[PDB]
Amino acid sequence: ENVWFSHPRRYGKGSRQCRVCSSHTGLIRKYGLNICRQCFREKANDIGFNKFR
Amino acid sequence: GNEGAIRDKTAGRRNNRSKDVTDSATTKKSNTRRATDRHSRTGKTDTKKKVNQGW
Amino acid sequence: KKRVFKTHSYRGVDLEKLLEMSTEDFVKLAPARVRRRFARGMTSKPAGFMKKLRAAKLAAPENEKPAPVRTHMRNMIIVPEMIGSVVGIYNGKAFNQVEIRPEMLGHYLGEFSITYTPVRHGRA
Amino acid sequence: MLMPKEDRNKIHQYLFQEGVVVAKKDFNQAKHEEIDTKNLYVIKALQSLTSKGYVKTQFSWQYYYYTLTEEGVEYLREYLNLPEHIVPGTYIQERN
RNA sequence: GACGGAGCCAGCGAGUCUAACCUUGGCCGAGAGGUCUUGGUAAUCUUGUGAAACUCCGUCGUGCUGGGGAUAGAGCAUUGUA
RNA sequence: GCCCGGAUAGCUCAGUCGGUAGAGCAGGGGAUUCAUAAUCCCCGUGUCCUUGGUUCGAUUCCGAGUCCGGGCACCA
Ligand SMILES: [Mg+2]
Ligand SMILES: [Mg+2]
Ligand SMILES: [Mg+2]
Ligand SMILES: [Mg+2]
Ligand SMILES: [Mg+2]
Ligand SMILES: [Mg+2]
Ligand SMILES: [Mg+2]
Ligand SMILES: [Mg+2]
Ligand SMILES: [Mg+2]
Ligand SMILES: [Zn+2]
Repeated sequence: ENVWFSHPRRYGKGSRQCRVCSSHTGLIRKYGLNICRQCFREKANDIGFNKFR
Repeated sequence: GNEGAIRDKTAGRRNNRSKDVTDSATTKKSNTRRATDRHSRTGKTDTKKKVNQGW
Repeated sequence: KKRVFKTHSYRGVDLEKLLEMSTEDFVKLAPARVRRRFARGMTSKPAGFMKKLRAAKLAAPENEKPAPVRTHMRNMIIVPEMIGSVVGIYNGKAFNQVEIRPEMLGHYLGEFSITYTPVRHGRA
Repeated sequence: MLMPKEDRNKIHQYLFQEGVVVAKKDFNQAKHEEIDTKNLYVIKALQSLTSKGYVKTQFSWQYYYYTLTEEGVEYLREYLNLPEHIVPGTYIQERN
């Protein structure tokens, strides 16, 4: 109803976040994972990203 | 406004160029505090009973 | 005499025609960036503004500048229809009152309102 | 919160029937999946419902998992009148 | 060695569903780009990613030079509500 | 009340053949420290006293005057 409370949010750092934690910053956007790097390091095992080399 | 800004002498480059440069420009890091890092300021201390209850 | 000086020309058009030409025909003769801005976005833009603007130009006390008309629209391109108006061109705080001249055609409002105070190194 | 009683009924009813709700943490949605109201309405109505018992709330990955409690079953039972032992997710479907 | 013709060879990647991503081909355009179609959710299509240094035949010829391309003026297009 | 000594950055102190102004201290900011010190750097800074004169050029070569600074309680 209130025609006053949004401005574009289609693109840029403001148009997304961490599916895990809201953070707009240091976002992993590759392969559609969309996790912030801090989180991605804590989840990378359960996602299936392991350490080989 | 803009009329002001162009009309204002005491502005632009020549004017700065002709001023001396302060010495705090060519300063140094500062540091302030470091050989106090291990020295606790809290003035509080714990106590063997509280630590022994905890751990 | 006879020759009351002579008018201005935007890019080969003397005032007279420019004034009653149409915004669209004006940008037609404008340069790249302008022609682009106007090309995209045609749905409601410098809207009530002009109305107010013109109303002020009517409410003008004769032979004199119309009252200022404040905006934040630093992005608005200057076109014939707004020639001879007075606009409060915000710079962050402050609306810088500016009258619009024939030779300002096609520039942004924001160019005419400075956004920072110069500098002044050293000094005291 | 502040919301017309009708939407409050959509929420409460849906909730009683389902016994469980989810809502992405995003106010400003306008309509949420399923229930026909503002996401904000769901989230707040629920939150209230919870802080007086009635519902348990879990969060995890931006998402709010809403669980209907027993005392709560009694409560919305009152709010929709519907006679003692009405329903909820409290019967094992066909024989699934 | 710069410029100009011409020769002409990689590997690791990545790409569009409830969407507009990787884009071949045809035309138009000095260029940037435009436009009509198209293949691909992929060892299948873009893509042999014909990459750049490099190779060859020319022009220049030691001169701030045709080395260098900062700064600046005018015009044209692309992303984007801007 | 003398005589003495001054004046330029806030202050303390340099200067000039007369070309274009400095230094310390102060200040402000970094570096070094878990954090402060020390230390080691950075920065910024000027109504050239008033008051006139001299002078191709003067803060800067004079003069006059005013704040003052050092030493001594009205004998032509
Ligand atoms: Mg919003
Ligand atoms: Mg300003
Ligand atoms: Mg070549
Ligand atoms: Mg052409
Ligand atoms: Mg297709
Ligand atoms: Mg290959
Ligand atoms: Mg040379
Ligand atoms: Mg060249
Ligand atoms: Mg530390
Ligand atoms: Zn995160």
